[PDB]
Amino acid sequence: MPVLKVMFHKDTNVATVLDASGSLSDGSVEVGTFHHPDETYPDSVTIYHGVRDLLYKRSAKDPSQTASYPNNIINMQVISIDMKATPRLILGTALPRVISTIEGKDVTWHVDVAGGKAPLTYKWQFKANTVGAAFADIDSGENPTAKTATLINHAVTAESAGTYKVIVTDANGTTIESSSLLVVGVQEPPEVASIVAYPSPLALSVADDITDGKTVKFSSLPAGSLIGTLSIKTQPDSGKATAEISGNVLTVKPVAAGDTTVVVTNGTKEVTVTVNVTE
Amino acid sequence: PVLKVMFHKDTNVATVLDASGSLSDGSVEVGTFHHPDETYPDSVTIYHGVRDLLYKRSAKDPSQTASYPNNIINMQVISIDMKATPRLILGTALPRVISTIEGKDVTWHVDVAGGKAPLTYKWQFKANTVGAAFADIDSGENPTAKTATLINHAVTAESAGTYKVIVTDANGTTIESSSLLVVGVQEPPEVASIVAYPSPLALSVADDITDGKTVKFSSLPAGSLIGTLSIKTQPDSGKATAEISGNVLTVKPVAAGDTTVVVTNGTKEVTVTVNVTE
Amino acid sequence: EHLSRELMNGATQITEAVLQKDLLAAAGTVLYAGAATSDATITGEGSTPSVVSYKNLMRLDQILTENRTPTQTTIITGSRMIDTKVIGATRVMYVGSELVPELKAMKDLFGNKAFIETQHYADAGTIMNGEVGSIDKFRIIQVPEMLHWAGAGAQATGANPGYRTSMVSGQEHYDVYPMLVVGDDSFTSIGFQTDGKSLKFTVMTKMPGKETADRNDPYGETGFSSIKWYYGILVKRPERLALIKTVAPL
Amino acid sequence: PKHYGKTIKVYEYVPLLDDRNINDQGIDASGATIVNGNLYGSSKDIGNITSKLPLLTENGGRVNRVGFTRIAREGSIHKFGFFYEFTQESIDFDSDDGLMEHLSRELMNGATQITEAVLQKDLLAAAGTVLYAGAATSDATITGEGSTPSVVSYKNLMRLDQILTENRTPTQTTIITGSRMIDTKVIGATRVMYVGSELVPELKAMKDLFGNKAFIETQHYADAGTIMNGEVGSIDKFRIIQVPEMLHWAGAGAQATGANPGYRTSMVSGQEHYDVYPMLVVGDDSFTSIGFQTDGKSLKFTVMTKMPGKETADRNDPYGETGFSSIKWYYGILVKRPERLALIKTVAPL
Amino acid sequence: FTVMTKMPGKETADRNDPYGETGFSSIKWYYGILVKRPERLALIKTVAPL
Amino acid sequence: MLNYNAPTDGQKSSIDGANSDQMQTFFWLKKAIITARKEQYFMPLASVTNM
Amino acid sequence: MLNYNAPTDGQKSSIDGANSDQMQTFFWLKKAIITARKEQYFMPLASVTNM
Repeated sequence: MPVLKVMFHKDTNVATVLDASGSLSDGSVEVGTFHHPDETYPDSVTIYHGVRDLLYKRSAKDPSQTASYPNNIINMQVISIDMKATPRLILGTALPRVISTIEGKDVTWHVDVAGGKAPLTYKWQFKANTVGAAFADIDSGENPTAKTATLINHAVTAESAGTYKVIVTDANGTTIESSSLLVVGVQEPPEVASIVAYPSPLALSVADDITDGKTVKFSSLPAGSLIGTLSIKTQPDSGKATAEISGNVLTVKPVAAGDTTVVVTNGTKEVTVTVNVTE
Repeated sequence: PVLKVMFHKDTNVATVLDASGSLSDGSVEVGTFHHPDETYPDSVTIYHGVRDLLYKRSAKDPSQTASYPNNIINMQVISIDMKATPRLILGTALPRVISTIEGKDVTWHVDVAGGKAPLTYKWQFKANTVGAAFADIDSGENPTAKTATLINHAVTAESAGTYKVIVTDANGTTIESSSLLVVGVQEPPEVASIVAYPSPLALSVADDITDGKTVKFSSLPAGSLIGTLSIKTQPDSGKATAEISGNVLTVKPVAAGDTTVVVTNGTKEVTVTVNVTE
Repeated sequence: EHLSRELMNGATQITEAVLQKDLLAAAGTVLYAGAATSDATITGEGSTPSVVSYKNLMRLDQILTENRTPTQTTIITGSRMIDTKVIGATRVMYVGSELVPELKAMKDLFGNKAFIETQHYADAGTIMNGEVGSIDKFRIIQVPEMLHWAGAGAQATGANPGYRTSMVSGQEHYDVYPMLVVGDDSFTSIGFQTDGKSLKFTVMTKMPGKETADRNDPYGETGFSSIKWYYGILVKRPERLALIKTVAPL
Repeated sequence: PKHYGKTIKVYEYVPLLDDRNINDQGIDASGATIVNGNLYGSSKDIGNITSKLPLLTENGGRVNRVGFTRIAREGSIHKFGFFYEFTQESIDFDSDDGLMEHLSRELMNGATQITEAVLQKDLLAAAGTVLYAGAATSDATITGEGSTPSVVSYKNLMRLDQILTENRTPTQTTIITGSRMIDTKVIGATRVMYVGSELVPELKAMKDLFGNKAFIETQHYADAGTIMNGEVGSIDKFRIIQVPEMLHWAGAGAQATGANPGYRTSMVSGQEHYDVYPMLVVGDDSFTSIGFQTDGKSLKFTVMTKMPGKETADRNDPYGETGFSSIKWYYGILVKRPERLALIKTVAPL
Repeated sequence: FTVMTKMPGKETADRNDPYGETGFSSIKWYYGILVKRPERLALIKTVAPL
Repeated sequence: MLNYNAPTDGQKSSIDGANSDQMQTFFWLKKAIITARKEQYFMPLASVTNM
Repeated sequence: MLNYNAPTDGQKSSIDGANSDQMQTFFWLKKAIITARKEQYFMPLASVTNM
């Protein structure tokens, strides 16, 4: 509810509605002030109802003085209203009240705001579903979309679940806000049905690969299953190759030409990597 | 709170204990559950929790887990022994809204059962202003803020807000209730008159020459704004002198005989008769 | 419907209160309880508190007899039921609910119970509407909306033995409560266009629609409802309006 | 009705001249916006009323605008029930072949008693007009010793009737104007009050404002007026009904010491405290009972019985030796006019 | 649509215009929609040639 | 278990998700509570002289 | 002026005090929206041999 001043020219019968910091030097007399988005009934009244209320308390022979009925300014058909104040801020596109997603999907919020004094700035916040959690500014440095009208939270995990709020401010400092609840649906990870090795077979050259070796990466099936801790169950033939595992990466180094195998396990599933060593 | 459950194979006795409790009678730990339930606080209870915990343990050996039909499911022979702290229950909740007017005393009272004694009470207040958070009502000026009953004398328009009481037991378990206080406010009536007391003012030259005597002013009706008082007409300077500060007139005798002081607030007047004796 | 009923109820209550205030202010025969001589001296503490007494009622009856205020009720000469009492009350007194316990605790000249309850004489005489009993000369009628002067008495302190007080200018003062006798021919109501009644309400209601569509509101979205009337009284015999000013217990 | 949750809500419309009527519609007689739109509200002060009169001039105008308000009351129902179990041998080998009839009769009697107790407890907790005997201001300050014990007096009954008259609680009885039988008395009672057996002796020893016996026994006016069931007598404005199962707050009062002149006490946490006893008035239209599927009754009992046999032969009892019988119901009340429920709290003699 | 019309004359004579020289005509209505199955509303957004 | 829970206290039923709630959490008793008009004792006492 | 305001958005009507609100802030359309059963294409192709 920014407060708006109202001034009244008695000869032109023109009411100029200005900002509180505003002024007019045309022979207009201040007739009062009123909150435009009314503070109790913001959508039940407009500027007209405010000018009609301020002019009823002023004299129709000298608007600078006050008066009572039937000697007050009360015919509004003869009165014009000249708006020179900042337009009211209006959320044209509000955020959905609830967005429902699944883990790993990108979400996008978007607000459209009309009115106000350009430029309109934007500030996205987030409250956790945790206990006694308070709205906190989303890092506009890390996520550069949190300083704009459209926030984008890529690959939302369960921790993303919670209330998002945008705060739009005008050049005068008037604000307006919108909020959305994010629900991030979660499913138990599938059990591992198999481990996949890539590349398999692994081709090595004694001439080229003796120093650094080559790597095999492991993944679980179905995709998104927890592969667990990998270990070598069966080492390669030490006369053909050596093998070491770190995380989900097997490094294999050649020793001499000929074929060998490495068996990798997570304790429940096994995968054999065939290793072909050339000269 | 989290309740630990112990089961005794030979006696079919399930013992419910605090998270830190323990037994040494051969009972084995079967699991733990939240009481009250976090999602359905008033739809299940300790019996349901114990049944759910027992459903997933072997009947042959409660230490091991098992599936139906080799699990403990016959509750008719299971005796539940309660040794954990009783659930904290709000016996008498506060009235969600209290309506009153300025100058009235307001009392809030809460009754709480269960928990580990002794209980402690802490009241909080949140103003109606934007962004105002709950703040503890200092128990110093208002001792009642430490007890189950809170008394606020002569509430005012600034007392309107939400009042909350937090009750904590010896184990740190908390339960709270809140109430909204609405204070009816009305325009103060216009001053219809000023009253002076004492009037008449009796002075003695012998006794009152140094300090004088005082007259206090009040407005009618009671609660009207008296405004700024001033002396409109001074007493006869040969009989008395008068000075006014706030709502108090000080009058000093000079010589025996009667005089008057007229005091005004700019709209109303009151005459104080002053009788000076030797 | 709720709003209209409430508006009419408020109007009638306001008229009753205004008439009562005028009658209280027009009293010519004013008696002060205790040693009080004015409103500011009405005090509930001290050695002679301003509490109505049996002798105060006797003297009020004496004053009403000296100026020849006509009596309103006839004495009750008794019935044949056991435990019934005869009543010599001939005048009607109006008091608020606050004073009734004080009147019930009153002692007569011999230290006995002066207040007689209606059941002791309901068989022999008609009980008036709102009557709570009688004292020697007055039949007491309790008025639900009896007014009083809040904080119009003396300043109260911690010595207050339990009488009502109001906050005035940040200080506590004793309330003053009326005990009113409305003598015959004492006053009359000035009926202007009231068709023989003391009052007449004029209710104007306009509902939203084409009735309220106007240059100021082409859509006619708003309506209103108003009530107005005229009222006045002429005090003919101010001495026939007798008043006792006293404190009341908590 | 079904499918509306467990709660009933109702509106209460406040009068214009009432302190609860808080609104922003107020415009005073000069046309200025004012903070209150209820005129002078519930004030009885002459000075305040005069300053807020709706005075009107010949010019009319937008002066003396008022507003209105309404309130919402609510009440809800709760679930109750209990049961017992038995075996086949407890029936077949028992000496008394009528044991089950006794057990079922006792179960139903207990259920009815429990419902009565719960209703009484709710009515006592919902009282809007609470009066404390002596100089007490709460339960914890109710004391039987000291210079002013919290014993109900003639003045407390007088004040309770006064309060019930100011708030316009309807009366329940009419006065008795006497008879021609010698030794009878006239009764001015107009309200009904409920007390326990423990308070009656204290009431029968009560003195009026002038030292005379305040309590009047029923035989002194039974000739001229109907005696209510459970009535023991009358004091001033109240006809006293003795309730056999009246409830009390045991040990809820102040700490009791050797100075106790003979009032009842209970041990609380190893310490002796005075008991608090109620005197209850149930005004008309003060409350109603919420009947969920009760066919117009305030309550309905559901009884579920299974006897030993194939009806209870099961994976848990392959032999069908056990049986059970249970009872359950719903109950709740909606307090419409809490001020019409009046209560006096006092100590009682031993 | 609700149409309100008041022609000049006695119908519009008032202390504001004692002569009743003006009239007016207004039209008003209420409107709204409830979206049951939003996914069945499909939209392509594109530029258009001059 | 599908529980009704306590919707009026913010405890949603099992059937209601983040974007749903009970349509009817209470039953409305449509007969309102009203106070009667205050009594008048002095108005009946007034005689009328026509103006 | 007594205004309806926007009760659904937290703006109480002029008639509702701190203790009251609107009993009916919306109308419930009791005919619910449901999704049809998914189609089957391989089950019809299956012949059956008794076990």
